[PDB]
Amino acid sequence: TIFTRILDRLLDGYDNRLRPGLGDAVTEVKTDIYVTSFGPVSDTDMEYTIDVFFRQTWHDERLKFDGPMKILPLNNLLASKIWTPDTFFHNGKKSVAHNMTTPNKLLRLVDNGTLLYTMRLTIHAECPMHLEDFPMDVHACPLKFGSYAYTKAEVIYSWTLGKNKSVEVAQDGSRLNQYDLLGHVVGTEIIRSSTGEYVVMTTHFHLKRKIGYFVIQTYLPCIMTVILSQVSFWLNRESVPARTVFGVTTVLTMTTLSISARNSLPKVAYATAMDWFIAVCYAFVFSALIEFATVNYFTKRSWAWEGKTYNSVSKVDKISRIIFPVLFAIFNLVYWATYVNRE
Amino acid sequence: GDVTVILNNLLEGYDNKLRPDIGVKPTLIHTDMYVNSIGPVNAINMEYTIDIFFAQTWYDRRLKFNSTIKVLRLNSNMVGKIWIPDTFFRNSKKADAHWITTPNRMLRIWNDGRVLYTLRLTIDAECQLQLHNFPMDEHSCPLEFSSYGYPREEIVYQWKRSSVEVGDTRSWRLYQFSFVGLRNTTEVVKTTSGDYVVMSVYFDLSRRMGYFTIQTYIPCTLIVVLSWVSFWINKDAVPARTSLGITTVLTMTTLSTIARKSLPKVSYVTAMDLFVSVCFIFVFSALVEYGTLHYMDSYARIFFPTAFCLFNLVYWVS
Amino acid sequence: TVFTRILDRLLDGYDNRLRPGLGERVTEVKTDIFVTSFGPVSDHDMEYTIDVFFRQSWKDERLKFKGPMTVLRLNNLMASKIWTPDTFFHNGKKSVAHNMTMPNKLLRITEDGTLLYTMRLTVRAECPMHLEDFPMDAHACPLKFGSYAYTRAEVVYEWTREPARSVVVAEDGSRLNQYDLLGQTVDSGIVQSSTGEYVVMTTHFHLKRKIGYFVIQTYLPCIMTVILSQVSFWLNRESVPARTVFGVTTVLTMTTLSISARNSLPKVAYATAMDWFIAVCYAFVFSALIEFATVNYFTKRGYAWDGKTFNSVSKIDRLSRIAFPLLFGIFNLVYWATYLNRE
Amino acid sequence: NMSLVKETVDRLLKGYDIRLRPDFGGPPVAVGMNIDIASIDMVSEVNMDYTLTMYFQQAWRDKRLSYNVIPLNLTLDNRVADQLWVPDTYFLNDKKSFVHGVTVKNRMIRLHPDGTVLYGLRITTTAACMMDLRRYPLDEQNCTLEIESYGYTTDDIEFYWRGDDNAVTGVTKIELPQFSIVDYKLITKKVVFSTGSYPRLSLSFKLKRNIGYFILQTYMPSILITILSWVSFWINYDASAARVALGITTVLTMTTINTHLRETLPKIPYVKAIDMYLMGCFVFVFMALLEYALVNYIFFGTDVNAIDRWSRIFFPVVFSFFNIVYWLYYV
Amino acid sequence: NMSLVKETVDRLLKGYDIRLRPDFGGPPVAVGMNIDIASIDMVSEVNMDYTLTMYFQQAWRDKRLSYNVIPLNLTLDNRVADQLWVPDTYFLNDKKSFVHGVTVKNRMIRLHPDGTVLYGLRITTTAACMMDLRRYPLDEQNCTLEIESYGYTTDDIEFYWRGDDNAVTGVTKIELPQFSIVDYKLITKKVVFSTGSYPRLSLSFKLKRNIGYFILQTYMPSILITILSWVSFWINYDASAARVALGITTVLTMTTINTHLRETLPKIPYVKAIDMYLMGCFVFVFMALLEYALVNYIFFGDVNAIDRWSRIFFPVVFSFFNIVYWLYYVN
Amino acid sequence: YIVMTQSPKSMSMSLGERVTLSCRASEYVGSYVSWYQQKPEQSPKLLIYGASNRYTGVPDRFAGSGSATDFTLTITSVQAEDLADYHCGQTYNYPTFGGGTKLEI
Amino acid sequence: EIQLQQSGPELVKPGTSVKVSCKASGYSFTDYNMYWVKQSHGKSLEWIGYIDPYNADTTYNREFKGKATLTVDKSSSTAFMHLNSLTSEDSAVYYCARKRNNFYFDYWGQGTPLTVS
Ligand SMILES: CCCCCCCC(=O)OC[C@H](COP(=O)(O)O[C@@H]1[C@H](O)[C@H](O)[C@@H](OP(=O)(O)O)[C@H](OP(=O)(O)O)[C@H]1O)OC(=O)CCCCCCC
Ligand SMILES: *[C@@H]1O[C@H](CO)[C@@H](O[C@@H]2O[C@H](CO)[C@@H](O[C@@H]3O[C@H](CO)[C@@H](O)[C@H](O)[C@@H]3O)[C@H](O)[C@H]2NC(C)=O)[C@H](O)[C@H]1NC(C)=O
Ligand SMILES: *[C@@H]1O[C@H](CO)[C@@H](O[C@@H]2O[C@H](CO)[C@@H](O)[C@H](O)[C@H]2NC(C)=O)[C@H](O)[C@H]1NC(C)=O
Ligand SMILES: CC(=O)[C@H]1CC[C@H]2[C@@H]3CC[C@H]4C[C@H](O)CC[C@]4(C)[C@H]3CC[C@]12C
Ligand SMILES: CC(=O)[C@H]1CC[C@H]2[C@@H]3CC[C@H]4C[C@H](O)CC[C@]4(C)[C@H]3CC[C@]12C
Repeated sequence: TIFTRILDRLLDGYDNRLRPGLGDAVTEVKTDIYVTSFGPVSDTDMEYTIDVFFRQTWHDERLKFDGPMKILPLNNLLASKIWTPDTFFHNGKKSVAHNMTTPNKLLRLVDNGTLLYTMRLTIHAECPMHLEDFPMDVHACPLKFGSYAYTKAEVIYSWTLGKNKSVEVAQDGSRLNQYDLLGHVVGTEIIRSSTGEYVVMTTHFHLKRKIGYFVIQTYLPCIMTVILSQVSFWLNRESVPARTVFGVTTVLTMTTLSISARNSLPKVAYATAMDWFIAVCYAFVFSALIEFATVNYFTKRSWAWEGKTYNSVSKVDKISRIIFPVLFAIFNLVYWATYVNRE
Repeated sequence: GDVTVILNNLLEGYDNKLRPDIGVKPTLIHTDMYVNSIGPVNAINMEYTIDIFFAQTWYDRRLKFNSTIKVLRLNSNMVGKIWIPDTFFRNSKKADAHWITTPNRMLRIWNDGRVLYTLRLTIDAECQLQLHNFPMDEHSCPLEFSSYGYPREEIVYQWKRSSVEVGDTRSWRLYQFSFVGLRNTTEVVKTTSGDYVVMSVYFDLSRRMGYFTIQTYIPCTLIVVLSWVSFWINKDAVPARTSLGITTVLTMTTLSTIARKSLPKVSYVTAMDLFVSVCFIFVFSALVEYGTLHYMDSYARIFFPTAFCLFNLVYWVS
Repeated sequence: TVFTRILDRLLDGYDNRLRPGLGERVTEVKTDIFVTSFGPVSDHDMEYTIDVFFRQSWKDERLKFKGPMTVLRLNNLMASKIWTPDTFFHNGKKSVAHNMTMPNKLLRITEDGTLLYTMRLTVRAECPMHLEDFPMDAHACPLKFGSYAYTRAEVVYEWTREPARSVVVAEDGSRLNQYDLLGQTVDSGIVQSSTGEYVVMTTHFHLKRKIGYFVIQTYLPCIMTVILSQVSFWLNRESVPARTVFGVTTVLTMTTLSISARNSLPKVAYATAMDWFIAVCYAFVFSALIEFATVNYFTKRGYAWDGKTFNSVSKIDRLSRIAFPLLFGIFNLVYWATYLNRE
Repeated sequence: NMSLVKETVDRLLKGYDIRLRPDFGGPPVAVGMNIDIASIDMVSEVNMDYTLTMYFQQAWRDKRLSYNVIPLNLTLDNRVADQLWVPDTYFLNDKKSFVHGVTVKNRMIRLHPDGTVLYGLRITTTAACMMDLRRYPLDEQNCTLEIESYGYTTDDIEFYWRGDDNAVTGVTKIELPQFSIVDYKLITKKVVFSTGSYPRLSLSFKLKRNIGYFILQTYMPSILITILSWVSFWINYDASAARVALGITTVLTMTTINTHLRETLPKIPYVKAIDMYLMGCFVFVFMALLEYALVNYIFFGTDVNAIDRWSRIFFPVVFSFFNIVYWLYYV
Repeated sequence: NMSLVKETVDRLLKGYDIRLRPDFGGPPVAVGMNIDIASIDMVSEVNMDYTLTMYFQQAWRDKRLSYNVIPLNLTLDNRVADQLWVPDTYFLNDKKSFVHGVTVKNRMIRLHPDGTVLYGLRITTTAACMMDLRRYPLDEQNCTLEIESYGYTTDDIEFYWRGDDNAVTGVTKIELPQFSIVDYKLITKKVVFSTGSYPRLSLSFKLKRNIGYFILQTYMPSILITILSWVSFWINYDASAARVALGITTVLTMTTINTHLRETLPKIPYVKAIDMYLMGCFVFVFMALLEYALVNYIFFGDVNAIDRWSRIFFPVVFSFFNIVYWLYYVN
Repeated sequence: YIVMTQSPKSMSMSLGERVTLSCRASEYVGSYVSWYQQKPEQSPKLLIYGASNRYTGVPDRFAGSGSATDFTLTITSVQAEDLADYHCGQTYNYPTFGGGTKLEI
Repeated sequence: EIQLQQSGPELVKPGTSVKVSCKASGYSFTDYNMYWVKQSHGKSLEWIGYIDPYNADTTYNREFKGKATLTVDKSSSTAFMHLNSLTSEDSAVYYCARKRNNFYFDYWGQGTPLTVS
């Protein structure tokens, strides 16, 4: 009952619409983030989801109190009875403030007046990806946030601990199936808007796309399709149906594997590195079918070897057997080196 | 007005938190439904939507009024001011009342204290479909509802004489099911908190096989007939025989896959999966039959249709 | 301040819970609909979405006023303070009353007490469809609405203008992709329920499906598959692999086409018109395969014609070349005349 | 100084009637509007709508909210908006929309000394845009946002773009994965309904479709499968199995591409540009199959070689001419 | 009796401070938690979570809610819960959860004479579960539900299982479409964050995958494709059309099966056990195609001996691969 | 507008015998059809509002029914007071009354 | 008991206008629309137009468009029909009807024979 009397003494005449030090000073909102889990990244929608304990600390001289306890951990509900920063995420597409069983917020009021206001959030933030070297791509996905209504003359956001120190990440808190969180770089900028100039706290999370998935699903099938096409080079000259079905099936496979590779991608006209690799594999299979057509043009006996003139083994096919694999190998070396070495 | 003063007196000093006759005797509540339309049964999620006018009646001794007015018919605005039983549907995965244009809730109070409380509910109820004989499977889907907090000693439910007013079944959205029968029951379930009275509406529904006969069984059967066509083809036509066999086996696998996507991820073999597997055996055996022939055909021509029809008879009987 | 005083007098002693003229008369509600945009018709769920300005007008002697203005135009916040009809759609299913920016509802109180209460609604109403004639079907999708708690002796509904002129559809509101809104016809009836007799206003929107999409998606591919089955007739009999691939291809293609036709429809236990069309087309292609088998039985010589005996062109093939196109054309004429000519 | 501001604000909200608009019973209130587009992502043809995120700001003069004692602009908490009259603005195309709520309700209220009120909302709205897909993917879609006052006629409210073409910003910096905003126009209208005449603002984006993607995924596979069908002309006529295999598989593969692509689009009745090009490619491959059937009927009915040679060069020529006429129509 | 109960409940809620926990400033309040799991709707490996429906009960002692005049347990209606202090319990794994609300909020309040409050909720939680699919589908995943207090440190609130193993019930009757709950384990710990130390209850379900579904769906199709690919070894070498068609069909079918199953699973970068099996089957079918290519290059570019050794080698070494695979995984 | 046609322009019915009238509408009028009685040199008197419903204070013998377009009015037994001219009007669209039928002896 | 009282018969020559009134007493005038009908001797009843008394919104028949002007008097609670450019074809008997709702005309006027020659 003592703390009830204290609480009602620090809420009577407390207008929660007004800022701390409004008309007298700026409010330094010392912000911290604890990433409980870095949610999955949706490349199709160029956004990522992140679960965070978003901690805000600010000094509110109206709420300074003198009592037996030096800190009051109060129920989440009281958070709605006092002023809080109107923090919002500049790239937040659709964020959720969890409230089960009850609103997941905490409000610790320190004796001097400092408020430690924290809340669990799931934030779906927009990360504009430049997919040109995809899948060997690295993205510095930002997480920008700041006051929605208050100018820099009204609210300024700072980091309590200091850059990098402030934004922590749980050791097991990583739901990145296909990315790897290399790290984060905390920054702070001032953005101009139609209504004023706003301080924006940015934290770029550096994500490295693990290529194992796309290797298994695209590159190995495509390479094996190319090798399937060159199996036709080792097939017989005089077997027209067999090498025909071989070539047409491999070309059809590459059509389906290009469209299938592009369903996972977002619909962007960048012609990603996967598109370049698929295009060259397409060129190889199509050139294999063209080579078979070229050899079939000069097929004259039209009878395969038995045991009565027989078609001699094609010189073109003999040269193809060695040239096509070697050129495709050096293609692979050049492409892999170029994309792996670059950032 | 007269009605306003009567209703004001009814709510004056009314404790909404306390049930009628709390600590005196159980409150007897009679429940009568009117099913607007059973919605689509989602076998993948093992749930079925149902729309109902759920009406429950109870005697409240605080809501008796003597006057020329025999009944007060009121809108949903009253519902929040009086005690309503905390009825919840045990097998409800998700549910929501209807709020357009206004809350779809009716309240009616008789002079003798009786209260009729009705509301329109779309309930996505859970029904555990045992899909062992699917699509020849009959399901008795329940709709359990009980007080969440008031034990058997405080709230009791007994079906009213008009227990369920089954609607016109023709307008019902049952595409694969046919409403076979209405059953109902009341029981007592012992929970950790206490004993609770549970009333379950058993809707007995039988699935119709016509859609699946044309959607699944007929295509598969025709594919088996295509495999049979291989026997009449000359054996010397190796590309033709091989192409027909491999095409039939491959497309059978594709049909099985797409069928398995439309079904739940159940850890057993459904009837549908059993019949596509037996069709797989037939077409694959045709492929191996040609393999043996190259390395008999006349006997196959007669044997295969006879075995398939025998399996069909055993299957339909089962 | 004067208008605020008037509104205070209107709500002073007003009883939200009692309908107008309780214990004196039936409350007549004159209703209107301005379909802002006839939203997409979802055949899979046998429901249609419609966006409407749903107007209601009723006389409430309690809300009579005398002031400088004859019609008080007011926002939604006043509406919650007054009695409004508890209208609901008997076949409604998960409607939404729009809230952005504010609750999209107007209220206008005329000095005689007449109210004009309009709201913008997106209503997904159930439309039971008999798809026997699908895709040539025409559907009279209803929109039944009425009071939930008030019987005919309590609340009666009416059309504010002539019944023909009381449901107005905007010129540019047609959001129908595969439907053509021919018009609407309205009626008023009574429904018997366990609680009493209820007045129900019904309006049937007469929709005619546009067959173009299914012409391009289903009918043309089916016809082309049939013709692809008949090119096998024109081909020589000795090319057993060629005609075998042709016929098996046509049958499998018609199988996937049939499945693609069904999954585009809500599940039903009866066969639609397109199901019959596909069944006859499947009969044609399967008959082509059976015909190929029949001629293959009589193919005495395996070797093809060269410019030694030679196989004669099959008689069955020659008769098929004319019969199959003639039977298929006669069937198409009969089918299209049967369904298109129907009202 | 905070006490003075507190007393001033409480004075403003004391006696304020949220039911009445500014100058109720007087001339219409002029409500200016400015928009900062944050994204126009997810333009959906299947749903015939586009999801647009914006900082919808509307400014209006409310004599009741005028104060002279404080010389700075009072930015109040978002929760005060519920205590103030706000225009009943709605988007007639809005299928589904929401104001962002994290960490708090993303609204803005900024009372200026002269009485002006700057009401800002961070709104995500899935607006309806009926797309004439006859030229798709070579189309330019005139999608719009129809901002209108619901209950207040033109005799009670007035709209205007605050700043003419500078009232809308952020449009040039929008990166759409499948579009380019070639132009946007700002229109002011007065729309008459049965209820009355209302003021209307229309923000119309002429969104031009980026063809490069559709060339990558749709056109080149079709062309390559047509060239693949042309490969049949270089195979000897005696190879029935090979040539029919090629022509069949290519006709089937183009029919399947047609059906899958049309599945990704709404069930529209009219032929689209993609449909016209795919049908032309289908006709070319089907005529190649019928070309083999012609040389097979003639051989099995020197001359046979003539049709092969003629078609070998004529088919590329006629297909290129088809491309030229097609692109000229659609480019 | 009515008047007395009404007076007593009025006395209890009179002056009650919802903001302060029981014994605020005194020792921690001990909250016992009991759970009755009604159903586990699904286990979405794609989204790395499971949907669980439960009767979550928490009981705790509040001296302010102790009554003596009436000798019975007042089971008040659910809406009184919003007027009482309840633990601010949350779930760490919770991505999307909701308390049901038909016909009312599915919730229970029951005050006992001694002050004990029994608080029940009906909750459906989509709890995150990061699965380790290296052994998939032979995998056992211990998906967890981490119940934790948000604002109150161990100095303010304490959790426990009322009944160290009887506090969780109904697990045995749970029906999972593709899992079988082998075990459930209840543990309590303390977790330290930068804001302080908090109590934590952890309910762990050791779900074991039901292999039968994946036998029908994944392993049997792969086995049948490989077995049918072995049919090529019995066909004569001078059937190149049929041999190559059979082999290419096998390789293509395994390619489609691999891509299809990987589309039904999340985009993981590590090779699963199903991936090891599919790669082995891929190697066998692809080596069958290369086996025919080698036969061809030896005869055109002895043969019967190579086919003869293939016929026995492939099934034998594939069976040994199967045995090694199972013994590594199933045993 | 909507055209209303009454087939039996004139018929004679013996006193006490059942007599049935008919009224046709050009197109849909729903249930919005009313039947009125006009005695010589008197204004019309409503008899059957809606397709079936009967106005208050009317003898029970009068009774009618109809579909969307066709309509019929039937008198269980003609009486001396029942001799008059019977009109059918529609209110689905702007009013348009029918030719009218006259009964004698 | 609602009774629509119309004016008596009028005698007039062609080419001049006439005014025919319709007075209602039982029901409140503004609540329901007032319709005017004309029945030519030995012919079907013919609708001429209706007026909403409250706001005087009027709608006429295309055949009679511009020939008849409908007005109302709230204070007198009376509906007036003004006929202009009379001709011999105009000779008929007018009634005024009360539309209770869109199902029937509840009461009718006594009839005002118009004579022109
Ligand atoms: C697209 C890939 C192919 C494009 C290459 C396009 C280049 C191109 O068109 O090749 C022409 C020629 C074709 O030779 P071809 O493949 O037909 O092989 C022999 C050649 O035609 C002889 O002239 C024939 O003997 P003859 O004298 O008639 O009696 C002999 O038949 P036979 O007498 O024994 O019965 C044939 O088997 O090959 C080259 O000159 C080397 C090119 C190596 C090309 C390799 C580069 C990869
Ligand atoms: C699935 O993973 C969870 C991860 O939380 C496992 O929970 C852990 O289970 C172990 C074994 O019961 C716990 O160990 C305990 O340690 C204390 C000392 O701190 C000891 O006194 C206990 O007797 C017990 O051995 C551990 O605390 C607990 N929580 C963790 C690791 O965070 C769970 O066990 C796993 N599933 C199964 C079926 O084990
Ligand atoms: C719902 O259940 C009850 C019983 O469970 C049915 O009504 C009772 O039926 C028994 C058996 O004939 C009678 O002895 C009781 O007297 C009945 N109750 C009453 C109040 O009369 C009821 O018919 C069931 N509903 C159905 C079948 O629709
Ligand atoms: C002379 C010739 O080249 C022959 C070879 C292939 C033949 C066509 C096959 C498909 C037929 C479908 C329908 O039966 C209508 C006639 C149809 C178009 C045929 C016309 C004559 C053709 C072109
Ligand atoms: C000698 C022999 O029997 C022949 C039969 C089949 C041939 C292989 C086909 C696929 C090729 C893909 C790449 O281009 C590298 C060479 C590659 C592996 C070839 C090696 C030699 C083989 C085994």
